[PDB]
Amino acid sequence: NITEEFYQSTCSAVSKGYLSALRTGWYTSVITIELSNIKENKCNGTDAKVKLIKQELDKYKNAVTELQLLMQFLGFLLGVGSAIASGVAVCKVLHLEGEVNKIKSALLSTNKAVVSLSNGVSVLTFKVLDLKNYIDKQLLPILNKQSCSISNIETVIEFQQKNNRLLEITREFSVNAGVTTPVSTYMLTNSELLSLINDMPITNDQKKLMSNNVQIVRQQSYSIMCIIKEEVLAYVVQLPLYGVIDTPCWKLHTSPLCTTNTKEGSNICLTRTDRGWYCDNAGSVSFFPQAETCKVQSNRVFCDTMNSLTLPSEVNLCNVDIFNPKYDCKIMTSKTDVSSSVITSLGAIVSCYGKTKCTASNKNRGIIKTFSNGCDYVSNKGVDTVSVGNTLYYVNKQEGKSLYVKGEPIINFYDPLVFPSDEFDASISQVNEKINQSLAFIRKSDELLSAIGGYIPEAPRDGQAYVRKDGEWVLLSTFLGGL
Amino acid sequence: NITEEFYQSTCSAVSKGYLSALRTGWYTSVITIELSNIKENKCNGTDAKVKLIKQELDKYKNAVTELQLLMQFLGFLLGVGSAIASGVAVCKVLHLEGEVNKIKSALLSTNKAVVSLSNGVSVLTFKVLDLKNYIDKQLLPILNKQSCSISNIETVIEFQQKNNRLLEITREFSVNAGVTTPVSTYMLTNSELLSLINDMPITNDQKKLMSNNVQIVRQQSYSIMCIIKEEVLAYVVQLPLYGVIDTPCWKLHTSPLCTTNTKEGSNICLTRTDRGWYCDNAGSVSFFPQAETCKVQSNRVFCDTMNSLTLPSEVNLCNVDIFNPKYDCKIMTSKTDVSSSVITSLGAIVSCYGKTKCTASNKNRGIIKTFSNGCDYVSNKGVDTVSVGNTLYYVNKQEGKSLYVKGEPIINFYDPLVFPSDEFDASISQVNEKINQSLAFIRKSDELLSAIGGYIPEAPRDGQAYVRKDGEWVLLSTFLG
Amino acid sequence: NITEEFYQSTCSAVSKGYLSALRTGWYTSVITIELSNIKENKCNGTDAKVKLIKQELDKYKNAVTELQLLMQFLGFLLGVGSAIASGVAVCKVLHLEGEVNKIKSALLSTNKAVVSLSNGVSVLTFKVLDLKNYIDKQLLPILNKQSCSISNIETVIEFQQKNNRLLEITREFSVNAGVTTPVSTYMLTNSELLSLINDMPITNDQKKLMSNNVQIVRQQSYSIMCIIKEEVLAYVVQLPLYGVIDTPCWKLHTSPLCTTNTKEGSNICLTRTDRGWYCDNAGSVSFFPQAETCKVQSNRVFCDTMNSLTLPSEVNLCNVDIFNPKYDCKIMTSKTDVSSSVITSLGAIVSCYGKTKCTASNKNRGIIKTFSNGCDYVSNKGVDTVSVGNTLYYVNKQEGKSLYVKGEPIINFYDPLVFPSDEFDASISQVNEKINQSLAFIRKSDELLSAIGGYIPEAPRDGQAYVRKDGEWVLLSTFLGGLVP
Amino acid sequence: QVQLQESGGGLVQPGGSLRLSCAASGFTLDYYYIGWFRQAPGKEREAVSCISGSSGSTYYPDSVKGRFTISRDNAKNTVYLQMNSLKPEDTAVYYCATIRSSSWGGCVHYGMDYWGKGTQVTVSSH
Amino acid sequence: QVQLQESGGGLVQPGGSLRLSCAASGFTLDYYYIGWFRQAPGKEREAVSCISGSSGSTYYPDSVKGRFTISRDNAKNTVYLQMNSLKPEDTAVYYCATIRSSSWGGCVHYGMDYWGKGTQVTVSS
Amino acid sequence: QVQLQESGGGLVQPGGSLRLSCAASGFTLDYYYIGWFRQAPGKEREAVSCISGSSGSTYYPDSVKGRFTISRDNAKNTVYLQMNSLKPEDTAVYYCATIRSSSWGGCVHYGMDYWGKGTQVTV
Ligand SMILES: *[C@@H]1O[C@H](CO)[C@@H](O)[C@H](O)[C@H]1NC(C)=O
Ligand SMILES: *[C@@H]1O[C@H](CO)[C@@H](O)[C@H](O)[C@H]1NC(C)=O
Ligand SMILES: *[C@@H]1O[C@H](CO)[C@@H](O)[C@H](O)[C@H]1NC(C)=O
Repeated sequence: NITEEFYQSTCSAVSKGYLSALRTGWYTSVITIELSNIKENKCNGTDAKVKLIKQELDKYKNAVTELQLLMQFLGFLLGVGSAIASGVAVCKVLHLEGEVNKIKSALLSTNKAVVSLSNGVSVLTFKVLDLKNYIDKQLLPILNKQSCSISNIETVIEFQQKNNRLLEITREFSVNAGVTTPVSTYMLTNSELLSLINDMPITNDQKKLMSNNVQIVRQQSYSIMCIIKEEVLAYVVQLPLYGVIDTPCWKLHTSPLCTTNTKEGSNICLTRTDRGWYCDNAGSVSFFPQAETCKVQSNRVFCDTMNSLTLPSEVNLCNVDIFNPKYDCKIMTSKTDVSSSVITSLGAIVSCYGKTKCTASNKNRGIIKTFSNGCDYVSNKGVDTVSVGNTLYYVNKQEGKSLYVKGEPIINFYDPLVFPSDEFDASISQVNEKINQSLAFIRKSDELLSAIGGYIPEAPRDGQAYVRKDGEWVLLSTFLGGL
Repeated sequence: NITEEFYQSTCSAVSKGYLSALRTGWYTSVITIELSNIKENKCNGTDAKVKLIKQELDKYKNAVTELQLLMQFLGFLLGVGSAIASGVAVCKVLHLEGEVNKIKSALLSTNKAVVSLSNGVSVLTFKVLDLKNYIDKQLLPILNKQSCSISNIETVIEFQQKNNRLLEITREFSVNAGVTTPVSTYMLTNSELLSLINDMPITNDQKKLMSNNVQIVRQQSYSIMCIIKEEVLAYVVQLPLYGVIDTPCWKLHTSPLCTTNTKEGSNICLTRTDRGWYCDNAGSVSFFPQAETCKVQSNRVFCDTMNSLTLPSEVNLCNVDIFNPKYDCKIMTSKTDVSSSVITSLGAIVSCYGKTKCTASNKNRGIIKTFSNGCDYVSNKGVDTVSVGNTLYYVNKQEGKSLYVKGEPIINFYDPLVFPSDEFDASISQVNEKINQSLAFIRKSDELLSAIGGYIPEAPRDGQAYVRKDGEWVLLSTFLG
Repeated sequence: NITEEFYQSTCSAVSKGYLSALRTGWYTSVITIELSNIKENKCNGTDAKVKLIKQELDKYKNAVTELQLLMQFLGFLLGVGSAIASGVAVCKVLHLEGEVNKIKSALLSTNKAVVSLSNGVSVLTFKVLDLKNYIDKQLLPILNKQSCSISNIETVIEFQQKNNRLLEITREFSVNAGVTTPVSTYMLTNSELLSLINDMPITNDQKKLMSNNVQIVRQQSYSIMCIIKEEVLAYVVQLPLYGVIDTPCWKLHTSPLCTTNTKEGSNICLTRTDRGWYCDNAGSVSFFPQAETCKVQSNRVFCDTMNSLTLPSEVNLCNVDIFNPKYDCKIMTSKTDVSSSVITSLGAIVSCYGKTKCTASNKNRGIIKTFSNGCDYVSNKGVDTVSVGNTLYYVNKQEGKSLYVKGEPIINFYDPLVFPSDEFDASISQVNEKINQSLAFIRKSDELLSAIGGYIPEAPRDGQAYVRKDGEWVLLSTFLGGLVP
Repeated sequence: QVQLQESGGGLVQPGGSLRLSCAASGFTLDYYYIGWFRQAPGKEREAVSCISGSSGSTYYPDSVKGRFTISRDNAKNTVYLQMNSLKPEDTAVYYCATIRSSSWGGCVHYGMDYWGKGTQVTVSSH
Repeated sequence: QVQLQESGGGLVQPGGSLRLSCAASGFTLDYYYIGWFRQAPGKEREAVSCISGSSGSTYYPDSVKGRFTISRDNAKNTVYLQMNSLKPEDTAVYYCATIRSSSWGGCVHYGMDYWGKGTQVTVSS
Repeated sequence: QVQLQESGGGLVQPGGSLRLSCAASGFTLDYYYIGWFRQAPGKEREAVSCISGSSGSTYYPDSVKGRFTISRDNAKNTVYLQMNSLKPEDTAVYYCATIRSSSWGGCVHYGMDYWGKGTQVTV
């Protein structure tokens, strides 16, 4: 039930019918790998199977040592966060004395456990791989003595399989300075993540949302390498919390609106800058100016509140009446009449100017529409591609109804002679403010030059008195008797 | 053949001699992996080899389930596309009833086939891996009976090799939400891609270009996880179509041009904003403002028309005459005279201002030139590094001749008192327009201000007659006695 | 030791106590893999072990063939470099005739060697993998005769392990067009890198810094696939040189400072635009406007001078006196009073405007402060989260003392009637200049309107003389009664 | 403006049932999450039940899941926690708490913005 | 302005030859790709030959390669499809089509911008 | 402005010791790296010793490490290279060079910005 409306008056279009999924918080889980404490591997063995074990054992030791060294348009209006502040904070606590022992003790009889940390935060802990048990019960009995009890080749292979996850986790961290995103399937398998979500302190709706979109969850998660101590390897996995679900969302697309005068460079342009994703949220509207930070899955849209502004709901009025007195709609101005297209949810906006060839075509018919100069729109029904200049655009083929809202392009309401065309970070009122100032100094200064010629100039400065007669200054003596 | 020209007058430089390779369209292919449909794994066996087979077999099953969950400066002037809209459309058609059977039947007797989809689009289809055949002809004998025929260790290794491609493909998609780019060699091996290109409905010129530059082709391609149904794993690979090849390209480099007065608050600056890649294309010029979106291979430049503007060929004029009447060259203005350098194809532009130390050095000789304030240039012949302030730049060592085109820096042609320095998205005509407007407003206002002292004011209102003498009002009473 | 200062007067905050690590140069090393020259794989074999080798041997040949085909806010003020220009130049030299032979002869009896190139450049060389020796001395007996003297699996496994690295290097290069970053552990293991660093021509302090932060070194490195010729695979690894270490660094955080009038369209705003990292460097200050190009490890900050401006040290004055006469502090102006927060090193700046609900909470207590309109700050001491509108921010919990420097917000010093609100790329002096001009035109125009409203119109145009009395023109004759006699 | 008022606390016998009420005033539920928390003597305060103001979706920790149920009455603007088959270990002070869904960060005591003053529940037998 | 006009259709005996012509008016060739397509009765329409206006590079499907050749005469502004050794299966209506190279998306009927009305060719005993 | 002046060169017998001095004028040391280089007859020029102006940290290639030591005297604005247990193969022209730490690119002859004219040592 996705629909779209194009507003001819402002060269913009709104796509609606979307449902929200906003990351509002963070959950920090602690993932642990139980390690084996294996110094020297004393053996003069030169049996191939034992030989393989010594090379693989070295990869295990190397991985541990390596991990040890490690631990010793309007987007510019957005604030600045610290993405892993919560995860790092939990990791800092884990370095405190006794802390690892709590976790290690907790996961003694289960692989999954809730542990309250010393600062009171209750985190879920997960032992996802027990290399300690495997090496001490499989490998350790054979490497016990110099004389080395040779393992079948099939046992050796099994060690490569179990150890491989450790090598890959270490590999990822080594080239990412201990912080990776998205969280790979080495860090956390699907079953592990799914069970994490199930055991999470969240509502059933959230559990349902996260389990059905684990791939998005991975992209919005961080893995933070934290500590290796007392045969415990632990990294914090920071998972997104989605506290806002199923509120209406809409995406605003905008494109330049210019005049179409014959003389090149005599044209003025205007573009709505407030494009991006919008979601109703708690009586206000969450606005994501950089729509590329949001990911759409069917009709569900995943965003991060870290990338939003919180706006009055009156911001929507810019869609119905851009000159409304209640919200000052943001725009940019220019004289740069270049041609382009914006592909929307259910069609395409075309800004065709100058000598550019701009067309829309169908699969079987070929070119079916040639755009005239100006800002226009076509729906994706019966249209497959759009070409503006040398750029071909394939349109989106999703089902849904479009509405073309007619109206005079508002750029026609401006006098090009007082139009501030070089405003980049502007708005409706600011442009008005400047137009009013240029117009004021032209009314008044021209008002003033008129009626200056209406005033009388100075009389002669020769120490003689003058009176006014017939539009000239005449000597006072003239009208006396010499007296 | 690469050459370069520096324009002293506008603090900019053009590198030419490049050949185009523009992605103009998209081709969608369907890549398939034939899967085995294996429920329970019947064996009470506790042999290491069958155990290995059972742990590895579980990895195969897990991958399927995981994949199953999966399918349920002037850049701001650019338009906005839907990069995988065409690929997604083909994937959507594949979900339609009867559709997979069409593909599956088509690839019955060959691994390569053209298949017409229900909407008439003919796509190339590729069965790249048959895991169904492998498990049913290799492992079915050991896994499908109580009494379990329980082989040697070389089979365990062997299963891992065939299964590994599936695991890696699955691995990639899980962390990219079903859409990956560049297309890895797991998605599509080198041989597979080359034969795909060979079987593609394109010209020989295109075939030659794509085959000789597969590493670029991969970066401009998309892999779209699409469907798992009826033992078929299928992903759509969206490949670039290069409809423009071997047209001239040139790269415009620009840097800030400022006045150099001693008083720091007295300088004004201007920078050409139209830097980026330019290619002749169909009587017009394709302009790519974000040059990082283009990849250069020797003298071949790969770009995407999705990242371009289409400009009149008169746009070239900004290079020879920035005040030319046929095209309005784009610029920005400021009073921010900070120092920097732009490394070009064949040399280096240095914008050195204020008290900054700016030099150029040679490998063996050391510092060989100290730059004075202003905008200047050096070719890469005999120059190895440039230092501006605390920033060291290594220059490109490619061969080619440079031409230094002298001319007075145009910022000197402007009167700083009416120069608009808070223009961010501007151009030559707009700046000229405001100066004309600022000049209009001081002429008119001074015309007005001149009319202060010459006109006569009111005389006192004290019921006495006044006459005018020596520029002020005097009592008439004064003169009658 | 980390401290922070918040300046209420300018809605900004400086975090200091950091130490520099700046990449100032590049070192180019040459990493080589010695290859086997194996044409046809002569075998009638249908034995499982030899079969594994042919699929694996094919992976080796394919990789070689594949690699062969391969080689056939104020950031906008920054310059533009060529990141791998030095590496490519060294790679270019390796393509010159005779050049590869120099390297190849050098590395026969040792894995590490210094080689001078024809252009005089002396590079460190590393044989990291010898596949030539392995295939030609081990599997060569089964592969060079039709008649094939078979192979066993423990040898097969060993071969898979050794060959795998070649496949991954090729893989990485295949999807990165021969240039990768960060440099992975397939390209260069941790030990390999460490010994490379130790043998590098740099001082000991630098060796220590790089060794304790090898993970950072990797991210600032490039691997450049260079050449395959005469059974030698060589790629250039371009490593960062850190020529500036242990100089003081500080991070400037800024946020919009606006007036707080009730009417939403009546407010004016100001923001310091010069936010980013600052480091003392060689008597000047290196300024990194895009602080995301720097990576922080505890109190050490790694940056790249390629992403900096070089500024006079007087730039620091904008922190102590933003109206100082010695440096023109950069700002932007607008009327867009939207609410946001900047999470600093040791707290949070909150710009809360209009009707937005803005709060700070503690872990156990819940909401503990509601911010009033304006620009404000809270330290991370006793505060865990901040909420501005619908956006929740977690604060950084690092230890350190904050100082709140009180002062009247300077946005109050501007008269909104002459305030230039559409300045994006502006500064204090530029704004001052325009205000002086607007004030100038109001002095003059009011003087003009005054003097004009002061002037009298023309007197009647009849054969009669007029004098001025009581604000009108009066006949001269009126006042002459009495001159006779 | 914002207030929370728990009621319904009292002495219950083991195996008995009890209903608590939480009256919200000063804000709208739709935009918030409502939680029940408890603190037994000497122990850290722990979550018991969360509900979404909008969807009505609920969260019960493992310890009380099955025994405790949370509900909302839109007409009365009140949130209820029904407790069945009470055990002496359930003796605690029960707190009502809430957080804006915009700021939602889990059903945890450290993830709440407003707190009631509590109501005492005791499961015992003289 | 833009028009395409095919001619040269007729009845041919098997093994015989026929040349079709497509006259372009209203645009220039250099900027375009020119294609020949055919649709036999009841069957979906399929590509036969493409040529680059600029380079003259050509594309022939496997089915006609060797038998069909496409050429262009810049002086006469016309594109030709020469058909040799005609087979009854080649009986179809042959269409001329073109697309700007800027918008090029392959030699496919859905990737063309302008179409002629066609000319019928029949290969019969 | 910037100048370098080496001194202390002369004829030495094998096993003897010699100290060279390099006077800097026109710049300050603190902002720079100071290096000692040598070029023996017919041979390419090679690094010998670097020091940090700021930290005083030093670098010695393997061939002379232990025998050669570099030090700096801030009061005299001069950098010294002490050479112990000299061998005839050390016969070379010894050059003083420097580079700004901002432009630092290793203790390599292609990585220096200013060069003295040298002083000859013969063993
Ligand atoms: C501009 O002036 C007009 C009167 O001509 C007035 O109606 C309008 O409100 C003014 N707008 C602004 C933004 O000052
Ligand atoms: C500026 O004014 C001059 C005359 O003073 C005129 O010749 C020129 O065309 C004008 N240019 C613009 C861009 O207004
Ligand atoms: C503005 O004017 C005042 C006095 O008129 C002067 O002191 C100040 O320096 C001027 N500043 C600028 C930037 O013109």
